[PDB]
Amino acid sequence: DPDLQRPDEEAIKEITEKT
Amino acid sequence: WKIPPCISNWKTVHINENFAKLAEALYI
Amino acid sequence: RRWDDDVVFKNCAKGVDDQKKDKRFVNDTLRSEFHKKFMEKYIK
Amino acid sequence: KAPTMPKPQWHPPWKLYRVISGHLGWVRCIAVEPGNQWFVTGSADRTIKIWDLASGKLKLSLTGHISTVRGVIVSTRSPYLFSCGEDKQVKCWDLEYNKVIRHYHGHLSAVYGLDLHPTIDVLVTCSRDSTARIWDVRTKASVHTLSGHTNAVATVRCQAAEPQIITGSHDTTIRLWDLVAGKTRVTLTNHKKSVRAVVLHPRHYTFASGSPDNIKQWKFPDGSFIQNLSGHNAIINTLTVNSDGVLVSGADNGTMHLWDWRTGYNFQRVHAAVQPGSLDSESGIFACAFDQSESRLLTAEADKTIKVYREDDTATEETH
Amino acid sequence: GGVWRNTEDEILKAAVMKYGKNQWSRIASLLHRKSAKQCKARWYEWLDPSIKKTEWSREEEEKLLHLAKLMPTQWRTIAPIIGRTAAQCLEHYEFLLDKAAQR
Amino acid sequence: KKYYPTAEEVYGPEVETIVQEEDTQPLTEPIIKPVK
Amino acid sequence: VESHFDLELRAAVMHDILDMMPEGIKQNKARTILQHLSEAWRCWKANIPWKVPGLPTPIENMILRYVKAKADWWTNTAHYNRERIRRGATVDKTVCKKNLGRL
Repeated sequence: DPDLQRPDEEAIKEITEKT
Repeated sequence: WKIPPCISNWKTVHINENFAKLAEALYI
Repeated sequence: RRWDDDVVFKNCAKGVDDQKKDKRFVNDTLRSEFHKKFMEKYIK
Repeated sequence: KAPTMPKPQWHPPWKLYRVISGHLGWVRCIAVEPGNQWFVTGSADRTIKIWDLASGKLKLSLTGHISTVRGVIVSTRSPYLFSCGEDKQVKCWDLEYNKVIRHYHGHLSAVYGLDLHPTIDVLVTCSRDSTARIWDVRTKASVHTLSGHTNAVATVRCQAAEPQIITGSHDTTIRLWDLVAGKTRVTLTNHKKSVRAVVLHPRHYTFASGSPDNIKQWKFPDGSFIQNLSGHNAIINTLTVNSDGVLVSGADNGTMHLWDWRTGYNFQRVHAAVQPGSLDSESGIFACAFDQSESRLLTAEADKTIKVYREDDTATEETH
Repeated sequence: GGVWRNTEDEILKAAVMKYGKNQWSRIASLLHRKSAKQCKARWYEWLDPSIKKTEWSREEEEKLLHLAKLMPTQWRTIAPIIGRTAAQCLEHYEFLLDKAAQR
Repeated sequence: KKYYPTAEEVYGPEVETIVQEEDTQPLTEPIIKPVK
Repeated sequence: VESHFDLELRAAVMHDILDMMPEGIKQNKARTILQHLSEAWRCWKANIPWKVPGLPTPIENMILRYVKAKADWWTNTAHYNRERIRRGATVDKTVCKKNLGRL
């Protein structure tokens, strides 16, 4: 789950805001 | 898996019994 | 009746002699309904 | 005695249930709408048509392309669909009026595929000349040109935070660039054969790719070779995976080989039949996408026929 | 015209072997006696390498006798079906079979 | 007549081959939301 | 005009013959396989039993695939051009000649 699952929602939202 | 040469460019039973049966009927 | 007495063929009752219509396409582009219609309508 | 043999996913085998062949030409792109109502598909006749998911009948058709349409994608954040092909034009055909609403241009040659971001309102389009293009929706302006390949870009995949920009190239090399800076971030350590199949994962990270010879897997954080695929030496064109753990790769020789995501064992590896008008060896799976319910599979062959595959309620289908 | 001499036949065979088959204008520019259609007709009639100019048997005679009654005309249609495919050996064999059976 | 096999005997008797020529929503139905 | 169809069809065969065909270490030249393909296009253009025969194993299926597609292209563009020749295009300089030949 640490290296097989996708990333968290907060980091994905921050990356989406930066993009 | 080798490509052969290609130089070709310019640079069923072929019989049916119904035709014979029609021709014999026309002759009769 | 007694009007059609000179007909050689008695009763055909067959437009395509397989069904009313084919209602099926094909894989070859030449042997298809659209190519046959284009060769029978535009060419005469 | 083999490694990870007793830890396979007991998935049911897939079987076809309906045959639909109404297009005139080999189908290249086939997608499904986000509302699970209809499915949009294109072909070589330059006329994209939509078909219902349940009934299978053709709802409406629409033309306008000059060449073959090799790309079709439906947007989820907006009420419109996007299309691209060999006509060097990316058309955003909206669904509110069934007409061309954007008609974006700027590519130097033909376009291979197009896809939209999961959160941002931008679309990345892969061209054939020397690079891919990132087009902004509702602006028709070139945001950034990602020129990191030495040949045409066959496939391209995007994400919200999974791998941002991911473009598969036909120059036997993969490259994943950054959407903010525009330059290339990291390149792959695989794929001697030309790689033309990239797809997102339906769970967590460490997603896989698809190529003609020695298909391997990758990782979302900076890339890592996790595992290689089975012996699929055929030229693969599209790979589709669902959230249930099943992965299927479509080849150009008609043979579709299904695999797993946890183990990677061949489940069905079945071959598709040809149509009545097709040749003896002419069917090739060039597009494959699962439904929104992840229960019925839909594959697009090169024999001008869209086949819908469903599940099979069997139990004596254990994998050796 | 079209006497079809042996020295012209060898030149036509050399032109068919050297230049090609689907180029009749290129073969007619090296003979100075016939046109392109006459050269193509000679190549399809006598200069063809697949023409069986001899070995007239009883099986081919029985095949031609069981075909001239089904189709009285159109001898060119029965040329490749019988196996002669010369379009003149069939008529000559029919004339020989009609003269020999008449007495 | 014609010399071609039927699609029912070549695609299997368990499946149903669908073929659609024309006459399906002439640019009116999937354009807007339907009248509920 | 039609040139994008030609460029696309040749390059896609190029991409496929890059990826598959050799399958290891072969790639028999390049122009040669495209030349056999072009001769096959003329062979299907020949309206005949002239067909590209005596070839490789899987290259045959690739050749047949792109051949049927280019044939579909020719048939589609030609049927549409003749329909435009009805009273839609109202105009031709060489399009009249090309449509008459293809039909």
